Amino acid sequence: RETLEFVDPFRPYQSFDTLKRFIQYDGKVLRFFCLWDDSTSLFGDRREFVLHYFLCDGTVEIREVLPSNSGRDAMSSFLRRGKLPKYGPPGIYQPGQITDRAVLNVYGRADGYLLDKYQLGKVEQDFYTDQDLSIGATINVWGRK
Amino acid sequence: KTFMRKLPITPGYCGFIPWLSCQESSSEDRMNPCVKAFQERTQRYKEDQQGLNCSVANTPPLKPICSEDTVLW
Amino acid sequence: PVVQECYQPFHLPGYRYLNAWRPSVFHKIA
Amino acid sequence: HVDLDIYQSSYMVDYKPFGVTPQEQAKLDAQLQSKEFYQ
Amino acid sequence: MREIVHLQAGQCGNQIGAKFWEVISDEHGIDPTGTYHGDSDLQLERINVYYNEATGGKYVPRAVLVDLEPGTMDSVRSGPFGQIFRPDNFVFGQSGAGNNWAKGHYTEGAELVDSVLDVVRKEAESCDCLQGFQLTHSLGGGTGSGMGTLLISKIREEYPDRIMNTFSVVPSPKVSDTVVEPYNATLSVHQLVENTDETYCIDNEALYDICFRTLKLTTPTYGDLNHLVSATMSGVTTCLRFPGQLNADLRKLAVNMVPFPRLHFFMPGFAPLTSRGSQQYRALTVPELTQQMFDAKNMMAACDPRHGRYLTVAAVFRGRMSMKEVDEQMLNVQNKNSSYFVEWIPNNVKTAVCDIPPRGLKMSATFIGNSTAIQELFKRISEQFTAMFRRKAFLHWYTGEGMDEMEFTEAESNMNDLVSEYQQYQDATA
Amino acid sequence: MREIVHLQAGQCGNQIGAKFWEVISDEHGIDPTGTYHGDSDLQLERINVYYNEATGGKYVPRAVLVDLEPGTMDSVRSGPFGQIFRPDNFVFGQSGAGNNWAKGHYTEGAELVDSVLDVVRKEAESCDCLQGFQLTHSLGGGTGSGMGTLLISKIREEYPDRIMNTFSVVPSPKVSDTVVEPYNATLSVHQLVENTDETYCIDNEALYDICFRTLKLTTPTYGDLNHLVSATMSGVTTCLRFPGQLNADLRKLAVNMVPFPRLHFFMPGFAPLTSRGSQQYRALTVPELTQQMFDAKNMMAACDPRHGRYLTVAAVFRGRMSMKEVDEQMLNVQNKNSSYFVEWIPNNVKTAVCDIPPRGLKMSATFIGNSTAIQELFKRISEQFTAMFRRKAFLHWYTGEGMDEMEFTEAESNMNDLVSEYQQYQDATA
Amino acid sequence: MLPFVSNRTTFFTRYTPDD
Amino acid sequence: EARDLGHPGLLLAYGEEAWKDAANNQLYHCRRDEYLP
Amino acid sequence: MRECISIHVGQAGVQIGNACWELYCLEHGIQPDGQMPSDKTIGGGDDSFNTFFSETGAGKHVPRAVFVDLEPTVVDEVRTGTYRQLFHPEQLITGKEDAANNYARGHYTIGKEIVDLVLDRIRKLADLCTGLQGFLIFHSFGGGTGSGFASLLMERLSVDYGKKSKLEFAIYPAPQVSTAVVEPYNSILTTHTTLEHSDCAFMVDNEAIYDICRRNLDIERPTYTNLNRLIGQIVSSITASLRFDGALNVDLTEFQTNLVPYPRIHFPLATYAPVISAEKAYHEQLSVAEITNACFEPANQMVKCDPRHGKYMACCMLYRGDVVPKDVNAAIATIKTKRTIQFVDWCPTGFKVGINYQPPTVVPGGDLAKVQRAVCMLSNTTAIAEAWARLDHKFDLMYAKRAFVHWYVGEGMEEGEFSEAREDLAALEKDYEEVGVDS
Ligand SMILES: Nc1nc2c(ncn2[C@@H]2O[C@H](COP(=O)(O)OP(=O)(O)OP(=O)(O)O)[C@@H](O)[C@H]2O)c(=O)[nH]1
Ligand SMILES: Nc1nc2c(ncn2[C@@H]2O[C@H](COP(=O)(O)OP(=O)(O)O)[C@@H](O)[C@H]2O)c(=O)[nH]1
Ligand SMILES: Nc1nc2c(ncn2[C@@H]2O[C@H](COP(=O)(O)OP(=O)(O)O)[C@@H](O)[C@H]2O)c(=O)[nH]1
Ligand SMILES: [Mg+2]
Repeated sequence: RETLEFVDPFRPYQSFDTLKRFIQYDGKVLRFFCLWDDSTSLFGDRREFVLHYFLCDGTVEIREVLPSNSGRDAMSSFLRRGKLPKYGPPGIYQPGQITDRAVLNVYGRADGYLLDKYQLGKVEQDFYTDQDLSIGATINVWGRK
Repeated sequence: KTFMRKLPITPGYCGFIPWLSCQESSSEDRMNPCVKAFQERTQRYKEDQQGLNCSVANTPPLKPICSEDTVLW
Repeated sequence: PVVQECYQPFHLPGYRYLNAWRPSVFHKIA
Repeated sequence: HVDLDIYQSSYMVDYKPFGVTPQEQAKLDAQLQSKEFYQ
Repeated sequence: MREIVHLQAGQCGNQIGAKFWEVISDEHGIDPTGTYHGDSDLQLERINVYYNEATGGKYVPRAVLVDLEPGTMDSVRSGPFGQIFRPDNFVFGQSGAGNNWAKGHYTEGAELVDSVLDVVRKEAESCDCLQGFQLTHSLGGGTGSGMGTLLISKIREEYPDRIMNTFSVVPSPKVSDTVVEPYNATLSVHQLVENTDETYCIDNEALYDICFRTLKLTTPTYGDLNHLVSATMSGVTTCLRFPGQLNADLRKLAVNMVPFPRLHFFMPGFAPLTSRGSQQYRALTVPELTQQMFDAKNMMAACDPRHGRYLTVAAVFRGRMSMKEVDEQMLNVQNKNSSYFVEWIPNNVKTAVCDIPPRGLKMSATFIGNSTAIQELFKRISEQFTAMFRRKAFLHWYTGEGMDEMEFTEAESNMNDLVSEYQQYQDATA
Repeated sequence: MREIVHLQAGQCGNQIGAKFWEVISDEHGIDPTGTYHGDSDLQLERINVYYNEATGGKYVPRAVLVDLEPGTMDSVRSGPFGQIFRPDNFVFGQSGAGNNWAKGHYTEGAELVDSVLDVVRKEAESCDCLQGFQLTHSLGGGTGSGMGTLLISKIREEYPDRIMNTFSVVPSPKVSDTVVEPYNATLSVHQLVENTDETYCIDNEALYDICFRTLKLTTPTYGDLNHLVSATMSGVTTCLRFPGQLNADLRKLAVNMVPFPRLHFFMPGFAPLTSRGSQQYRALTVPELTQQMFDAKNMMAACDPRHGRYLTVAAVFRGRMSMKEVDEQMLNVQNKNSSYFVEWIPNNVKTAVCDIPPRGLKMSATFIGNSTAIQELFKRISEQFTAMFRRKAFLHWYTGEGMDEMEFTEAESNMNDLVSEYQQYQDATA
Repeated sequence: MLPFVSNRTTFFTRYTPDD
Repeated sequence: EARDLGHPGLLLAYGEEAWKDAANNQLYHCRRDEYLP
Repeated sequence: MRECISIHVGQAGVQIGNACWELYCLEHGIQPDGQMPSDKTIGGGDDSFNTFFSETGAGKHVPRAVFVDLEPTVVDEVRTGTYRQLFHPEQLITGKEDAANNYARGHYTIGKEIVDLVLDRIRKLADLCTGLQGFLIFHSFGGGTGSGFASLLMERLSVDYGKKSKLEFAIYPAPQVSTAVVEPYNSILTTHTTLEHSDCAFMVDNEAIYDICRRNLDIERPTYTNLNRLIGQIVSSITASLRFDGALNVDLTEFQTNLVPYPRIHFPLATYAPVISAEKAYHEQLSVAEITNACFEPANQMVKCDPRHGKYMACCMLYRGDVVPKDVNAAIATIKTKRTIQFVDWCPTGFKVGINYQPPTVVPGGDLAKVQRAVCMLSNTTAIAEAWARLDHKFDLMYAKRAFVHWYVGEGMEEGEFSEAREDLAALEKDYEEVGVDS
């Protein structure tokens, strides 16, 4: 029953989409106030960062607030808009190691690729979310506490 | 295992020696204590990085309690 | 693990003020 | 995720400080005794 | 000792070099903060090649960032590895070039070359024995194609003996994002042939070709294309930073790669490129590395060397493997494809071995080659330069800067002279 | 050493080959992951015959899957053993032939064969000493019967000296699921007679008759028919992979069993076929095996051997038995059925013994024979083919692809010349 | 479910004989 | 508890009305028991 | 940092500025009062609003725009509008009397009373910025204020800032529908200044937008505000690269260079896509290959000419949203393999690709749906020259019988300048014909 006379009418097909999150959340941005001490690392002082979590996609952007007579170059942002890793700085993956759609092979035009059902090589990645980040917790921002 | 520098390296050495790191830490301006100083310094740094990392792993998630449709409402 | 529960819609004889005639709730001391 | 034998150099994988069955070596020790102390 | 000055010009150069410094920081175990988290001493033995030393055990990159537009500098500084760079190494102007070669080379370039020369001279004297300079830029832009060639000119007068290698980006005709692209390229390749020890021709279209068919990436951004470039740049100096079974450096290949000083254009390749689905199926072995090396698919410029003759071949292997399994396959690939090699030079292949493989991988190999096919790239710019110069189109932008007309004639003359003698070496009897 | 590459054309070949790769894997103990979880040492000694080594102790089949439609590839990949196959070996087009031999052999097959021949060449150069290739296809498909003949027509030219086997599926007249079925068959059998070392004629209808009676399944799906086929390929190469007391291989059987090169069509057979109820009521012995394949009911072809003369007989055995018993049962069957054996060839039987039986079973045998009964299967197609061709029915689909009319006549002429010479060998005086 | 009010039970909703 | 929304772009198209529709009377006995198999 | 100043002129400039500045305030998230929302914090980046706004010490942002008109009523509604406290009282400039559809009135009699006013307030705004990228000017060739008072302004702006770029977004007379009759007289005379005092022109006519809105957006009774919202979409797409980051950030100088081969040819044709209502938008999938095809039909041009009758010569793209660079390249290769789309002989590569990240915002109560990706096209081609020929045909039939000339002569216009500008437009038409010839 399980091997010789078993049938499967449908073929699996996974699909992704982002416009649901895009048109649902969109402009909703969560803002949090941060502090990173640097007094341990020789010529370092307390820095007041500002965290932004984008509910539309899940990325994080960090700004900074400088004092009056600050000697910094008045930078726009500490970090750009990207998915912040949660386990520290991940090692550099191989070229093309991280993909979205697993593919069997080329249709051998220029737009043809067959998605294999069995996902084989997955680069598991852990990123901070609004679920993870709260008030009072500590965050490893690319190696910074 | 991985490469560790055995302590008595000969003086005629053409290699990177963290002179400023040893001079800011302690001791004197010699590479034989200098390289050991840098070694346990980076070991200590790895230790507290691992401590931070396991604390982040220790922090637990919480309950989504309610439906995202009601959240949007 | 596994949870289970039941309910029963009891009915007072007269239309009484259903705010003073409430059944008490007993909890386990443990 | 990453290995540690990636960090291997030809020099110290090739030159290292220098460090048959026990029944056989015991048999040969008995053979040596039965000649050196043989009368 | 053996230090490298990394120059970085233009938006393309800034993004590529940022990807490059991310790659080798992982290779040398450097966090975004600036400290060293590597486990073995071999990661920190020749970190003085690329990294300058600062107090508190902080390693700062030895790079100079330049661009006429301040916008790209903000994007680089806000990177993951954004704060590792030094703000004094950031040199930038207030007005861009607008893809105009003449503006970045003559008018606006003159105000910023002095400050750039101050930084690179300081960084030159900081190191005690410099091997040479390394510049990444784009040939179709306004700053890298423009001021970047100007910085090439001034440095050679200042430091003649020092080598330069340039990983320039050569524009493609099939896909083009600039209309005055033929003008800037034709006025830059003239500066390259006069002052360049070695050129690496990188084309964006060939990278898109690799990602679609070799690597099967559905939506790779420019970071993945910059990833392939950054891997190529690390694969050149891998023998320099780490010990090797058969050591070499930039000059070992450069002496062996330049039979005549006019020919210094090399097309690079990278060996271990496969889709993430089939990694378990592929067996990491020396024969499969060489077959992925010598196919026309893997190579990241816009020329097919089946139409040309291989002049000289350089192959740098990463990791420990067999020189016998190396030297045999270079001999087999020499004997089988005899027609694709020149006859007046037996043994066209140079091999180098570094015992350390790259991070996250067990073997890797970088191919550098000089062949007759690169002349196809230049002449296809002649078809687009001459046809649009014939109508004097897009000229008043360049003419308004004060330049003459004879510069266009002599730049085409030198480039036509370059390809003609390049054609001559193809049809050469041994 | 001695490697076989498995070609897979058409839906029929795809499903049969999937079960074939399923069956030989449990004999070699390879899990659907691709690791070796077997127990015995000789189970992993000659896996290089069919399998290629991959990193991490992974074995991949030496199989090339080609089909004009991508739908079957999804199903075969969805098959439990589809994870074992290498992804790049899946070569497939967009539009099928629609059971048109005209379209597959000429029109759409030409666009795919190039992508096929690169892969099979890569498999060919991967191994050192290739013994031969292996192809499974149906003679009434659009892909297998069409471009499948195109591939073997090519593969003779570049690789002449290698052994060419195909487990073709021959149509039955009694059960037909295609109206243009003889049109594809007549244009295909011409391709086999010119370029094939040995062909095994498998009939679906004869599979049903065995399933009806010998094992009396009341619901024989295509899996059971393929599994009965899947036992057969395991029986012809079991002496190759595993040691035996009397060794043999493909060349040893092929030379002794082709007396004249034009005759390469053979009736295969399998010994241990019994119903589950009567497994108890049986006495596993050499004579009991010997009685089974020599009954024409056991044959999985659609022709009765009692109507012709047995030219050559080959029986390869699996398991440990006595030379005396197998030789004597050889001898008795030759003496008793004297009329069914030819006279000009003494000792018409050749025997091989492999010590290793299948797992879980004490004994097995495979019978392969060349008899005069096969020309009945050929002439019966001509009775059909002449009927449609007389009225020129179903012709404009073939004529619309750009060919002539004469290719039908010469294909029938070659078929006519084959059976006429085949009939002559039956009526031959010693 | 167990109809009896065993030690397994946790709530217990009943009236007081006062009520 | 709000009603099941449609496609959110269609919700934006429809406007505020398709947002507007979404959003001791009788005694009862109750229970719960939490057990581990 | 990059900074831009708007010099919107006349009723057409003021009405467009209301829609465009409403879009910018929503784009960065500015309240109508001016202050950033202390409660909600959509987005980030102080530099992101520095291209348009100039924040003060109190925290309020002040727009860098000058609203100038010779009639007070058009600006008075802005003075009492929703954004009254947003705009500077000094930045809003009015006049007692208008040109009353007379090019000569706004150029020699009524304009000169007020030139010293606007010039210094422009200078004050330029003194606030450090690095000015250029100037955007919005006006119309129909009205006298948008034509006459403009024509002197960038004439004086050219001599004040020789190197600063001056972009031109203007309203051309439509081929058939006209809101005035003396409009070609102002149109012909204004065309001199857009030749020797302009860097690029953004020619658009109201009728062509009317066709687009009724066919794709299903608005059968359109108004001027619907036209002004699409124009706001055009300019925001142009300056999108300056405001936010992207893979290929393109400045105004970058696309000026790759659009203008000769100093007399600076009239590209714009295109915007997608322009679809909400109900249709989610029903049809949108892709990079699809939106770039929507940029190429003649029915989607907001000018009334067929590019198939002309020849593409310099063509600029501006992608925006979730765009992926192959789909750009695969789209371009698909475009090139079409005989219907033809290019000049001397420009084998005439594409300028620009990629940005932030998808276009939608103003609520608007007409365009919220879309993930968009595309902007600035295709300079020679088919526009036919539109000038029709204007010359309309001008010639009127010029012959000396109609309406006593208005212009009485203001202080010499009649020979009417003839001189006509020969200029004839010369410009032949210059376009020269490029159309293929060697
Ligand atoms: N597309 C569009 N065109 C407009 C708009 N407002 C005015 N126009 C055009 O402007 C032309 C007339 O000029 P106006 O802008 O009304 O007035 P003006 O520019 O101040 O010049 P004067 O009338 O002399 O004061 C008309 O033909 C319209 O086509 C608008 O909001 N959108
Ligand atoms: N491969 C690659 N090319 C890039 C990247 N960024 C920009 N480019 C190329 O750079 C060219 C534009 O250069 P441009 O910005 O004008 O150079 P600049 O004027 O010196 O700043 C385009 O043709 C792009 O193909 C990148 O990250 N990777
Ligand atoms: N024995 C057997 N025959 C099969 C199987 N699958 C298909 N067939 C036969 O294949 C024939 C159809 O072949 P077709 O799909 O047209 O081949 P293609 O055109 O080359 O793909 C039918 O007559 C079936 O009898 C199978 O699993 N086992
Ligand atoms: Mg007006």
